[PDB]
Parts: sequence; C-alpha cells; structure tokens
Amino acid sequence: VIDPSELTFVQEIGSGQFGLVHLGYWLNKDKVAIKTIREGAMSEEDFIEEAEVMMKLSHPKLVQLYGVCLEQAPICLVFEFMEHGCLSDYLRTQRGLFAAETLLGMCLDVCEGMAYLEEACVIHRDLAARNCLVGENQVIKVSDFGPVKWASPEVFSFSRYSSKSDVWSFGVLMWEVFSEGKIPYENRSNSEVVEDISTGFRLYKPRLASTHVYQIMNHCWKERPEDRPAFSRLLRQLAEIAESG
Repeated sequence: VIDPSELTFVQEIGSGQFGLVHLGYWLNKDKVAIKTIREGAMSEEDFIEEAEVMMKLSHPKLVQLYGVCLEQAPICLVFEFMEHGCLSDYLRTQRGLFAAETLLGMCLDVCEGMAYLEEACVIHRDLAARNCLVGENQVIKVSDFGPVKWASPEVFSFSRYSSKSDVWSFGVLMWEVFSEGKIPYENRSNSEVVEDISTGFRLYKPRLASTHVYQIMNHCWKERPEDRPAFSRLLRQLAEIAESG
C-alpha cells in the first residue's frame, strides 16, 4: 500500500540517523507519524525488505503502518500517530499519577505485543520504554521493531540475540514502568554494569512493583536464556498477578 506525497509534514518529533520522524497527516483524515530515512542511511533494499516484514506483522499491541512512500524524495514510513509520545516519555512526566494496576496494565500490553512477535520468530533487538508508544488511553504498543543496560548476558559477551534476550530486556522495561521512567543503573558504566550483573546483582525492586511483579522481573533476569519464561508464558503469569496482587 504505497503512498505518494499525500502527506502534510507538520512537525519534527524525533531524530537520529536513520531518519527524522514527523507529525503529519495523510489526506487530512489521518494524523500519522512519518519516519523518513536520510541519504546513505539505509540500502533502498534494506529498508524495502524491512517495510515489508513490518507490514506482515500485525497485532493490536503493535503500532500500525499506513503504507510507505517510495515515490521518492526522502523515502518514508507512514505509521498511525500514537497520541501520547513514547512510553518512557509518558512515565516520567505524569510520575506518581499511575496506579500499580495501571503500570502492570502497561506491561501486559507490551507483553502481548511481544508474545505475538515471539511467535512470529521476530526478535526485538532493542526492547525498551523509549521504543514503546502510549496512545488511545494508556494503550501501549511496541514500535521501532523490524544499550548494554537492557542487554542480556549472551548479548553483552556474544552479541547473541534470541527472543529470550528480549524477555531479559522486557524485564528491564518492566522496571522502567514500575520505577515510572527511571534510568536503570543510572550511576554506572557499561564496562561496569556488566560487572554487577555477571556477579548476580539485579535492578532493585521499585516501590510500585509488588513482590510478585518483582519475581517476574527476576525471572526475566535469569542468567540462562532457557531459564527465562517465554513471552507467551510471561503474558499469563502477568495476567494472574494483575487479578488481585
């Protein structure tokens, strides 16, 4: 579903090389989020092959795409606009106004999206609050799909992603949620965090995280991938907890 320049570029809402992201409208009828490329930031094939798989993956917890603009000029990806910025950005401002029941709620949203990706054999080599979007009333969807603080050991040492690496990361995302946007291992070096984790240290339990929620974060933080719960398992454990405590 390719798009010719039927887009209106309103504002810039996030950069880095691999494109800028603009707030925009498609035919007016639709407030979209447009991610442009650059120039030599991605093979035409590299992005094409990427936009396809992204349009192949769909779940109510993954951010939706409207189509792509290859009809030239900085090539781009038209997403549906998520009305509340990224998660990390939402958790920080708005701190304190969350109910634990609401924070957990947010984790299940990302969990659901991840169980779907997991089953889709997709690995999110960068699952964090900063890559999560808040929209239609707290509803959280995971984007930027298709940072040693969020890395599992097999990523630290062997750059060995998997889907379990994700779970590990998810554990830290969960931490950011319950900490309400806090920087995990803030006062520490990447060549230092790797130290604390390897010895068995783990992110402390945030006040809003119940001991039961903390148990699951620590299950995502097991050293052995095969000792980590698959997202499909993670989703149900979080569903049970959510119902009560």
